[PDB]
Amino acid sequence: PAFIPYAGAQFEPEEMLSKSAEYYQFMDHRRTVREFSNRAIPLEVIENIVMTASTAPSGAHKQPWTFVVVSDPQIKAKIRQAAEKEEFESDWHKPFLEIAPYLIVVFRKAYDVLPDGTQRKNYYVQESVGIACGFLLAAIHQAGLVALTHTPSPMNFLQKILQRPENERPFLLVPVGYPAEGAMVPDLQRKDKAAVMVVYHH
Amino acid sequence: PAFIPYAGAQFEPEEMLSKSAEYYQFMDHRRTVREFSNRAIPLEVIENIVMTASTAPSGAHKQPWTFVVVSDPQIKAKIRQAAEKEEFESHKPFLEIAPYLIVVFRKAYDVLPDGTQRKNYYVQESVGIACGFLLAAIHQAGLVALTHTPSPMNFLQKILQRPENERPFLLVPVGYPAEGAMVPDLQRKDKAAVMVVYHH
Ligand SMILES: Cc1cc2nc3c(=O)[nH]c(=O)nc-3n(C[C@H](O)[C@H](O)[C@H](O)COP(=O)(O)O)c2cc1C
Ligand SMILES: Cc1cc2nc3c(=O)[nH]c(=O)nc-3n(C[C@H](O)[C@H](O)[C@H](O)COP(=O)(O)O)c2cc1C
Repeated sequence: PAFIPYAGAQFEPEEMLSKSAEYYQFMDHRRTVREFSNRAIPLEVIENIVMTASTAPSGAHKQPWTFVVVSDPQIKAKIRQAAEKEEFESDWHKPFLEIAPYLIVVFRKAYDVLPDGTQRKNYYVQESVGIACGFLLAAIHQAGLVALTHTPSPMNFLQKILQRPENERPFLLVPVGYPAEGAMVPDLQRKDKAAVMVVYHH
Repeated sequence: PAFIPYAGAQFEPEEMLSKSAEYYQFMDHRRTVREFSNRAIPLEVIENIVMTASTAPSGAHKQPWTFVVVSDPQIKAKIRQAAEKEEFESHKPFLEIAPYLIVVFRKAYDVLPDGTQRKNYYVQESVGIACGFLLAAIHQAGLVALTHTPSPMNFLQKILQRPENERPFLLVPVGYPAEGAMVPDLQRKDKAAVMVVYHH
């Protein structure tokens, strides 16, 4: 139950504007990419990126998440086929799950498990893990990499093949890597502030 | 349905190591602050922060979120009261002190002009991610925040006058930190406790 003074670099309202403005333009350049280069990336980059995600706030500091980093070609092949076969039942074509150097499979912990077997339930897990995934993608973009935020599909396969315990569930599938040379993204337009931001003034 | 070549910077692995490490340590310095300063912040600062959050990915590009920014000391004080009464069942000065409350709402669905309801996809995680970008933007701006439960939901829904398709997702005061701002001496999990790596 110790305490420490907050060590945070703050800036005058002037420097806060350029910071917030420049950062918005930087993040606005981020786009979901679905065509990856199989170019190699040092694991330490991914480790830092995952670690950067783990710095996110969490309900009661539980940090109820497990980041399963996957570079093994055989596992990625298994996961791909499972994803294609599940989406095939209703593109379903998903070569990016094998071609991307790393699959970051995010799991959410509904509860922690202690040595004595008892279960200490976590709080606001969906929110906490979601925020961490936000930090993940923000870090991926900071590294100069691209990603494909993807549904954790199929959940049961991902659960087994990664051998994660029953307290955990797949939250998000995130292939990561360089973009392909001929990579293209859809000409999408993001909502303007009038459509997303309501303001109650004095 | 047009298409654009991806326009993004590429670094060598080493320049990636640097930036990935440089960004981790910067983000490690972020802490939940519960003691705020009443120092006024330009509305435009938080406008950028909210739009930064809005650049987040979303299921089917629906962007199912509404960021309700509250500076009105009167509504901030009413939100404070109801929050305390709710948490009383078993204390929140920051909800008034912080110059802004960013109440994030999630949209279960969109309502078309013809009154039809077009359902959204993976709203919880989409908005959660967006809230991640929000806190990243806040930290980038040298500001601090208190990620907080959206309680009570019915009250926040009513007083902020949001439609049925929306529900409170998170409440976050935003502002400068207090002078003698103390944070709990917490220690984050290490690589071993949160990261499982499958090599070849
Ligand atoms: C929770 C979530 C799940 C997603 N699942 C998929 C998916 O299964 N397949 C896919 O191609 N894209 C998926 N996406 C990516 C979105 O379609 C994409 O972010 C959206 O089209 C907007 O594009 P942008 O992120 O580049 O701005 C997902 C995004 C989110 C946030
Ligand atoms: C989804 C979510 C809900 C939270 N709700 C509260 C809350 O209701 N009250 C509070 O004091 N802190 C709340 N927090 C903040 C956490 O308690 C805090 O982030 C945690 O103690 C770890 O501290 P850190 O974020 O500085 O690393 C919440 C955080 C998250 C992610």
